Amino acid sequence: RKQVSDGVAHIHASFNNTIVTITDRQGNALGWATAGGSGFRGSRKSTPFAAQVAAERCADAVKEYGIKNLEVMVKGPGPGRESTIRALNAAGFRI
Amino acid sequence: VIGQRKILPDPKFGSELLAKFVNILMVDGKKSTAESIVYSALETLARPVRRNALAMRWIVEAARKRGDKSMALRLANELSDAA
RNA sequence: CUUGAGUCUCGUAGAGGGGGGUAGAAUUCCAGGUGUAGCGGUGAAAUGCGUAGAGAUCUGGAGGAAUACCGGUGGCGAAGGCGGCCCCCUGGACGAAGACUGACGCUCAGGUGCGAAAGCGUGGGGAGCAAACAGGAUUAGAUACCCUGGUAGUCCACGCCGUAAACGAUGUCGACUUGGAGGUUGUGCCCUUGAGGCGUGGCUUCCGGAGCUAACGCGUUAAGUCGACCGCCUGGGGAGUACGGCCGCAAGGUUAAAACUCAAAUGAAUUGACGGGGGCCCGCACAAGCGGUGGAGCAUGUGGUUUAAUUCGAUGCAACGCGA
Repeated sequence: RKQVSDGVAHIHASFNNTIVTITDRQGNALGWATAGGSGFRGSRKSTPFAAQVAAERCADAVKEYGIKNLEVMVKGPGPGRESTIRALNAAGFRI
Repeated sequence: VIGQRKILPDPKFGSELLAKFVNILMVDGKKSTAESIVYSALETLARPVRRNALAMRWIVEAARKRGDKSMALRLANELSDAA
């Protein structure tokens, strides 16, 4: 949408589902993805696999926006904090 | 812990690096047959207890029902292919 | 009279209390954009939200609650209990010398006052939550559990309540009796460096001596040794119940029996038992390697079918090429 290769990733890390947005430095969201509902829902949620797949979903949701460095400002702790962080960093981005 | 069994060197050549080989291609306590097997394959072709043992066992273990004249000489072909 | 008690003079520490404004973190919606397949959750869905733009972002608002670090083995308070910052009013405590009074004391039935939380009443307030209640599924059926909303309440003002495992389950006051280890707060001497080294007070945490205790334990903050006064107890249950009184806005509280029934109820400690909160060690137990049985035909044995009988016993590992 902007092709600035910059912005922040507000990680809305809740217990059951961690649903991370991609908003710019100004404060407008770019593209979005979700862990729950996006392929799995249940009590067996809240797992590092869920956080990781949410990270890849949030990445691929904004891989077409010409962004290659997204910072992380996480809101609250969620299950698999290291899993989602590592998965997001593996997409080729700078915090 | 304890070390592996020490075997006297192969008397025929006085070398330790051949007795261990002839003891595993051996079957049913028939060492006498074993020389008839491998010496015909060897005299006429012209930790150290983990990877050498495992790899060389794989050579011996495929000569049971290959269906030819005799696996006594087929293993000679197999080692010839290996060498 | 001056040793108890008090008055004074000067400082110290403190979430002691009442007020008054005060600021952010978080909090939800709105105010907009940024965004479209999700938000949501359990034993599981689901119920409830959303594609009508839902969450998050920044933006400002709204408003209430409560003050993360400091923070504690801390502190203050009679107890309940007190924790953002700052001011006003205020209480008590402690230390140093000195002055003053001149037994002015201690304890207290009755009485009086304070008194968590819930609750009540009257007005407000309501950001989150949350008995009740409302959806889904429960489970042996579910009015389980749960999750989703959610009202009283929670918050403020005034009045009521007057109760708690209101506990240190330890009344108040004084005196005396070995130690060791701390913390907090004063203060004297000497290092006139800041602590320092040596005192000396007050509070306070923990070991332990004698002593005491049934034991556990307590142990100079005593459960020791004593003295003053008060409250209270008299087997368990019935029962802190009934009745009456008093009190309260009903709400309940307080005072407080008996019949009847039982031969116990109980404290502390001992042993060893489940102990689904542990470790440690050893073992062809696992790891490695070797050779195999479960497929077939016979031998034998075991259960099952028939026959007069297929004799009996063995019948998890510790019966089944067993007695034989």
